[PDB]
Amino acid sequence: DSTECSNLLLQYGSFCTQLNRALTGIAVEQDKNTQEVFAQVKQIYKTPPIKDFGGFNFSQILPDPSKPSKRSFIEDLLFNKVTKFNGLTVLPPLLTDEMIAQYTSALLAGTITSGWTFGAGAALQIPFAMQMAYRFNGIGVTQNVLYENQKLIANQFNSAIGKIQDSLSSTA
Amino acid sequence: SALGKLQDVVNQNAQALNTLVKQLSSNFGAISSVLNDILSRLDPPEAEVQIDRLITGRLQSLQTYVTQQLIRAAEIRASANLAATKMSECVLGQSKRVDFCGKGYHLMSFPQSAPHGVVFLHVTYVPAQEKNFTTAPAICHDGKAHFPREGVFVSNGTHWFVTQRNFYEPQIITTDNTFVSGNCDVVIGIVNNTVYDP
Amino acid sequence: QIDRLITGRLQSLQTYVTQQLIRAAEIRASANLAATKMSECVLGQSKRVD
Amino acid sequence: TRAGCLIGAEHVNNSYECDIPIGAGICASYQTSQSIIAYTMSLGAENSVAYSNNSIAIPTNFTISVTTEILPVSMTKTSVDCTMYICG
Amino acid sequence: LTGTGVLTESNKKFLPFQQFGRDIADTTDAVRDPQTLEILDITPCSFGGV
Ligand SMILES: *[C@@H]1O[C@H](CO)[C@@H](O)[C@H](O)[C@H]1NC(C)=O
Ligand SMILES: *[C@@H]1O[C@H](CO)[C@@H](O)[C@H](O)[C@H]1NC(C)=O
Ligand SMILES: *[C@@H]1O[C@H](CO)[C@@H](O)[C@H](O)[C@H]1NC(C)=O
Ligand SMILES: *[C@@H]1O[C@H](CO)[C@@H](O)[C@H](O)[C@H]1NC(C)=O
Ligand SMILES: *[C@@H]1O[C@H](CO)[C@@H](O)[C@H](O)[C@H]1NC(C)=O
Ligand SMILES: *[C@@H]1O[C@H](CO)[C@@H](O)[C@H](O)[C@H]1NC(C)=O
Ligand SMILES: *[C@@H]1O[C@H](CO)[C@@H](O)[C@H](O)[C@H]1NC(C)=O
Repeated sequence: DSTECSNLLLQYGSFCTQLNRALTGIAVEQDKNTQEVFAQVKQIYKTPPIKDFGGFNFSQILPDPSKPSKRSFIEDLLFNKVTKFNGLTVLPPLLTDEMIAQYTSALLAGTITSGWTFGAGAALQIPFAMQMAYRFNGIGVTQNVLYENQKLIANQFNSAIGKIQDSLSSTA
Repeated sequence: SALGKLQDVVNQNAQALNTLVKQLSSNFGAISSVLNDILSRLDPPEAEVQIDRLITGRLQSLQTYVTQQLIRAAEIRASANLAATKMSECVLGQSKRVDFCGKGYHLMSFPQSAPHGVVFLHVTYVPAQEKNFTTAPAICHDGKAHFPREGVFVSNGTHWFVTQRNFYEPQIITTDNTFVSGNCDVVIGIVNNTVYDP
Repeated sequence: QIDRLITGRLQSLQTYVTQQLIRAAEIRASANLAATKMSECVLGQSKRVD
Repeated sequence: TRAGCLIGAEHVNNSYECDIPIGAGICASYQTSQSIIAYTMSLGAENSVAYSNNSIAIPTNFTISVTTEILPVSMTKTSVDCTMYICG
Repeated sequence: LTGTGVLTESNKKFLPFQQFGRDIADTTDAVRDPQTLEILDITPCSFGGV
């Protein structure tokens, strides 16, 4: 709030424009980063009805329809753990939290239902048990090892998910 | 307008040079911009002070210019290293990294020269129209579970076949396409069929 | 006095802008790494150890 | 909007792709008469997958597709004389 | 104290001896009226870019 100060500053040159262009570049890169990291899928895949995924319990990572927020329980824990004076303005991001949650849910549904075929062409449905058998066939072991131990595998997966949830809810 | 990433560097360089040239015609607090007119109609001490003012201003401007040039050269070197890696693992071999050297299954690439850059031509392999079928984990013939060696057990409604996972080539289910391991008591979803023995 | 204040505040603002540029470069590198990890691991099966 | 006041555009209860980004999810575009509209951007088209216990989809054809990727390599080599710059 | 801002009737209670409060950034936020024992708020008016 000074006119003589501004008249004096006008003698220095074009530094304000330079720093403003730098800040604008930073601000646009901050949105390009998230728009490149999260927006990697074309179609928003939806979760199917009540699901018999072989025995695996994907109840802690799918979007919770109870609250209006499309965030799951782990996302709620992660959001709850992390907690206009002199010309400073905080510009809002381009993508809200709900769009990020929808992108993550679409990616999760694509990885669960289709597998690894929704990143090259069209989504191809396949039972989750056969998908895990193909993963085991890729890591070296055969398919019988999974076809005879799917129960133990699902139990260990559920136990690991529970332990991860407990660790996230205990310490951050 | 597709080659914008190559034009942005030239635009930024031109803008920086123009900003420097325009800053060469400032005062930063003085009697005049040009230095000889300062010492022409003025006493030695005040002229030297006004020259020192311009010296400090131009030093600050040049330091800011050098800092911006270093910051830009860092990103340019990062992009050049990425381009060198993408030139190595695109053409001198077939990569298995998803969405790295092209969208889809990678086959080959061809490099092309460009002003202050490089243009790649990724030849990929994209699937096509699908067709629904019915699959089963294994097949029980004589109390033994038959698992597919390399492929899926595909049925067209009446009979069963075996084909690869990337192309529909139904083959006759025989003992040369499956291996016996275990019995039909553990596999959840075991189906009944007849394995042909040549 | 106004000239001295302007010089001081301009130096402070330039230092702030430089720090923000460095932090933005670091964040862009981290975001590129995260995008690579998302594209090569989630949408497929990587054979890269660790 | 959530990013300020948009004077000159009209709202619409639709969802298209983001042509001109504004902020906080709001996007603008120039569509038909002709005027400036403001709508909430759509992430994509809903495509549910028909999952079941026994169903697989195997393709029958293929389509070759060549793409293009451009990456900067180097810049212009410059060198400024400090003495001649500062002192004329 | 002096300054320019939008005066609004706030509700933060003051001590019987205190006169004006500040914030973490050491800026004038709330000032008690000299005549009537009421707590007011000082907020700068809107500012931004076009
Ligand atoms: C999955 O875990 C949740 C955790 O509370 C539980 O309520 C649900 O019944 C489980 N579902 C299955 C199929 O085990
Ligand atoms: C799945 O395949 C069956 C034939 O086996 C067909 O009748 C059905 O329409 C297919 N479903 C989808 C969603 O393609
Ligand atoms: C399935 O393929 C066999 C080929 O041996 C054919 O004889 C049969 O009619 C086909 N079934 C249907 C429902 O198309
Ligand atoms: C679910 O999948 C199992 C495994 O193949 C199968 O045995 C069962 O019949 C399926 N149930 C339904 C309702 O599709
Ligand atoms: C396969 O054959 C066995 C013995 O003949 C029988 O117990 C079983 O139920 C059959 N499975 C089907 C799916 O028909
Ligand atoms: C694949 O599509 C092309 C393009 O129409 C067609 O010429 C060709 O016959 C198709 N292949 C098969 C096996 O149908
Ligand atoms: C001060 O004078 C005003 C008259 O406008 C009156 O309303 C107020 O109550 C007075 N305050 C005291 C403490 O006497």
